[PDB]
Amino acid sequence: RNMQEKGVSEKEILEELKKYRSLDLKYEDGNIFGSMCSNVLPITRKIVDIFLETNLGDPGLFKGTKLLEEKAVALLGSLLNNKDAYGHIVSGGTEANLMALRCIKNIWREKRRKGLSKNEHPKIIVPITAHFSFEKGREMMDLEYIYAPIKEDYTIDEKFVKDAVEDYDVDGIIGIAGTTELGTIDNIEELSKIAKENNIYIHVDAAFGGLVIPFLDDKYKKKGVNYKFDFSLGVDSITIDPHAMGHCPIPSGGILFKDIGYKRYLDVQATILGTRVGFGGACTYAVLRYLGREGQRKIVNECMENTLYLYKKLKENNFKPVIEPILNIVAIEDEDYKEVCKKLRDRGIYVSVVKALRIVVMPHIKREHIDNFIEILNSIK
Amino acid sequence: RNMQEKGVSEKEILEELKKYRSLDLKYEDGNIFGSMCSNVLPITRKIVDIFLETNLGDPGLFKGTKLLEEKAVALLGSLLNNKDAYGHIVSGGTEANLMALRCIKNIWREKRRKGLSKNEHPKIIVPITAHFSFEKGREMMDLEYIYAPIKEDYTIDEKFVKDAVEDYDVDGIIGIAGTTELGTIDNIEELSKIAKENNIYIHVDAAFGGLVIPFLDDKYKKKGVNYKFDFSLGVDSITIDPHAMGHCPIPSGGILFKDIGYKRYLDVQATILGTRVGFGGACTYAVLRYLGREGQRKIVNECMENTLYLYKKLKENNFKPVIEPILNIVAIEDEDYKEVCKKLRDRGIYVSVVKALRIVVMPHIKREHIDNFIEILNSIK
Ligand SMILES: Cc1ncc(COP(=O)(O)O)c(C=O)c1O
Ligand SMILES: Cc1ncc(COP(=O)(O)O)c(C=O)c1O
Ligand SMILES: [N+]
Ligand SMILES: [N+]
Repeated sequence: RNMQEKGVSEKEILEELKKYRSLDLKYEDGNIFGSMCSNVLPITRKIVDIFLETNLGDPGLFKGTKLLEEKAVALLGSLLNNKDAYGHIVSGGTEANLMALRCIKNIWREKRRKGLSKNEHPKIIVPITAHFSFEKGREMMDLEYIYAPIKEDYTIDEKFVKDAVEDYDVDGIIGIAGTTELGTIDNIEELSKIAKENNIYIHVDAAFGGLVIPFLDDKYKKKGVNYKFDFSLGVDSITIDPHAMGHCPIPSGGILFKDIGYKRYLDVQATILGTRVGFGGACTYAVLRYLGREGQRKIVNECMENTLYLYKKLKENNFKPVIEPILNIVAIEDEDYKEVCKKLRDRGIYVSVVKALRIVVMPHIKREHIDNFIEILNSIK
Repeated sequence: RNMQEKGVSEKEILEELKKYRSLDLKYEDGNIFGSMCSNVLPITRKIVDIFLETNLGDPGLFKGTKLLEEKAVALLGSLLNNKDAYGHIVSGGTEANLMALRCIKNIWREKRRKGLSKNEHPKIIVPITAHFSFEKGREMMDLEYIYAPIKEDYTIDEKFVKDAVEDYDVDGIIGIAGTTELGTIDNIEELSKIAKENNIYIHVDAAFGGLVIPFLDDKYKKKGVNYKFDFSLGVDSITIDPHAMGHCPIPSGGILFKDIGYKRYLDVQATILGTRVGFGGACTYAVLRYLGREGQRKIVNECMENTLYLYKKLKENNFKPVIEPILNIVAIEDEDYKEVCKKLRDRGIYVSVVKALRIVVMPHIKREHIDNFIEILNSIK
């Protein structure tokens, strides 16, 4: 516990660390059911080693690692239908969302300096399903949120947004492509039309869904759900995280803006962090190149196959999924959800907690794990 | 540049990445003279591999990695004379400073809710030598800074601070233990007395110096410079970064608060980031344990030996250091500093840019590199 005068040997400290690591869960062990992280693609371990001693906070010293960040951003942009995107491979979806909020706020500041806004703080429409990073941004940056309600399918009420934009002077709209709790997809196409018609910035949070939705086989797509979310809709920015469904090591988050014109509104380097990893960009570029669309499609639809297997097994055992799954996320309605979560923990099953248990069917979740999960859950009931 | 349907082999993508890495500089090659990062302790590469698939954003899944973060914080706290510190191993000094600012701001908010502050925004005294992360915080969080001037020795003017605290209602004071440009140490002892006597929060930015100052041999300490900066002075928080002079891989920053009572003012998890590495805490704990005070002392004073060698060689060659060095940082006065920096770049010497060139004598800078540097600089002149 205290700092010591004398050092210890490598063998002593590594065996201590391994003892602590043995207290952790591991993704591959059939314990973790409620996380949007998973095992990294094995090749990334080598890449992390190669790029460990780089720093994208000083890109003039690491020109190649900086180029690889630009290439990673370009590949994500291509996936999102935008060959001119301006962006960064940042620390995660939180920093990405915070940077989009900073941009929204600085567009507002410029208006305020010209007398073109009656808002004393940026006014941003945010669905109540938004990830907590949006609350961190509100709290830090003194934003005013207009919380948008959700419809029966748990997607943002587009008519509310349109009415609010008519009633109020609005500085930004947030839409979510893959909500944290349920994996639902807001109607970005309609939100983007509202935004374009009213000259309002729109940010899409695709932290999770951005690397799932473009790869979904048709049999997993649902009638009447719109899967369009990217720059083909003319949106201003998109968060999309390789360390979620991109199989990249933390920290690998992504923020893309429609073009380089947005960079000036990130002025105070454009990232929140200063000193920052170079291996995230290298891993993001390398994994997307190594897999190609074919390899990512295979992984995404394997997860969707296991998601629909879990959904089927749940109904067969008389459990009530909140919704038919859209992405590789299923939630189980339960009034005793807190106690059931604890009882599951006691038996080696870690879900997250909507009066529901959330299951994220990442690539580490296999059929045998779902079978084991159902068996344990029945026993609890 | 575009996303492709077909993937590529591991050999193809690794050889592409290695070609980009070959465009980077490497710390050990005698090129990088102006960075506060350096080579990591080799043992950390193994630790990164062991802890790569952990996430301190979900510490209930990684109990051992979470304990190692707590142990890392405790070892830093012990080094800083505080066995009860509450803190986190975060992404860097920027996030650490931003968290201290959030705490300052939320203490102010509570006062505002009670009518105990006439300030419409937190008012914080910040020396003009402060790192740019403080500007990021100001810009995001709408802080009001009272910029404190520096004295002839480039440390904060304590009389200005005292006068300002008498004149104004002040919500926070920043002092720097190891300035970014010159490595100077503010008079934290006096600033802490002012702060305590007036019930003002004081944050110490020891991002760089926190892992240098406690290890300085007496022959490097200068008469009349006060080296006291830590919790023995009763300060409220300290930033201290293992990925600077702790030889830990990015991301390994540190933020410590005086006790657990500060955690409530970080409420909106207490970090800015969500999903976040677990290997920083493991590396921080392991490196401090592996080295002990003896091993870190050896490294710090080796750097100081090379710093004073560089200082001596500069004067012998008629160059004008800005100051006699305090930490392992020397700056060279030069009116043509921009052009000289570019000419140095062209010859393989990368310094940073006070009309001066900044040299940070990290552990990768050896005597032969300083000799080579002086030779090249003379030739330019
Ligand atoms: C929709 C969404 N956005 C953003 C985030 C934040 O991502 P991170 O934890 O990488 O900061 C989350 C994390 O899962 C999320 O679900
Ligand atoms: C004094 C000081 N504080 C904070 C920082 C920010 O640290 P980071 O780049 O790790 O965010 C710097 C970086 O060197 C610094 O010099
Ligand atoms: N998680
Ligand atoms: N640097």
